[PDB]
This record gives sequence, C-alpha cells and structure tokens, in this order.
Amino acid sequence: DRTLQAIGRQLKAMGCERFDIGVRDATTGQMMNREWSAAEVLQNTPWLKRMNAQGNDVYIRPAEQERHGLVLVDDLSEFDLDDMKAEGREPALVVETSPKNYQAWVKVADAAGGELRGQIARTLASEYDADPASADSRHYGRLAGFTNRKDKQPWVLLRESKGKTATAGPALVQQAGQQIEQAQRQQE
DNA sequence: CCTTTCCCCCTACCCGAAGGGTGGGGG
Repeated sequence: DRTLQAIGRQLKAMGCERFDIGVRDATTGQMMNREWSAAEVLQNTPWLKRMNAQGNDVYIRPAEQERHGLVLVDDLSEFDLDDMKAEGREPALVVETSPKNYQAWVKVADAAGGELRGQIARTLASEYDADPASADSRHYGRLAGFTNRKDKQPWVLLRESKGKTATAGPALVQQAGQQIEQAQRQQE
C-alpha cells in the first residue's frame, strides 16, 4: 500500500539510522516521542496506522544522537520550492502536509552539529519566508503516508525524495560557521 | 502517480506467603 511506500522512501531520503517519531494527540496537543531505528519505524507502521485513524498526527525527525545534516524548512509553496532549487537549496525531500501546503528537508552535509543546523534553519526560513517557529535544529516534520488530522482527512504526501546534498550545502555550513564565531567574538 | 489506515509491553495489585495471574495505563 501507499502508506508503507511513502515512509520507506522518506526514511531513505532522510538517510538516518535512527529517528524520533512524534505522535501528537489532536485533542490535547500532547506529543508522544519514540526513538526508533529505521527498521523499527517500519515495523511499528500498523500501530502508527491505528493511532492516526484514532486521531493522531504523525511526525518525524532524526534521533538526538544521530550524525546528520538535515534541516527542516516549513510552510512553503511550490514557487518557494522552485526558488530553493534555483538558488542551490535543493531539498532532500518535499512533503505535502495538506493540499497545496508544503515543507522540505534540506541536506547540507553528511554530518553537521546542532549549532550549525540551527543557524542554517533560521537563514533558510528567512530566505523563503518560512515559519520562523519551525526554525530550530530539532523541529518535527510530518511523516508522509499518514492523514493530516488538524485540517480542515487529507493524506500527507511525499512529492519528491532524491536525498542528494544541496548544491549550497557545503557553502551554507561555511557561512553559518563564520556567522557563529563572529557572534562568539562579540562577547565583550 | 497518491490509500481510508486499526498495537503491544510493562507493571501495581491480587490472593495469601511465593510467585504467577490479571487489569489498566501508556509509549
């Protein structure tokens, strides 16, 4: 079925060995976290299907101790995606959170620290008028293959999942590093 | 391209003395 294919493609595109899976209750707004390996995520798909059908939104992000260069950019249009691709900020995957509403994961390197990923997230959110609240190194993204429960139920779709490092990836790390240490120099 | 999804392990209390049986909570 289409749910399992979407998850698999997404896990491949994100490339992480381990993930945090967030299950948010639509009534209380309470997030339930589960650290799973990629294989465990797929193993617990029937449960994730059940919780979703029982009115829970399903979210995904790399595990806390995972070495990665993934950065979430949330609340995008398809024109914003075209801008990203034309400016070297090609997403590793694009997720349709609700009809005609998108978000993207950008891979800047095979590995980058939280402090660099945090800076790049703030820059990427500003560059493409993305949601500034979603700009931090540990923000949850939607997991495709599940229904959107807040909207207003439509399926969350994985539009593309090439999983390649962004062209501006290495450059984004270089710039963030300089910006961080220049701000660190402004200590007095 | 784009479906209509549907779990299971851990543990307080139980009788009635020693550990296994059972319900409820919750990830």
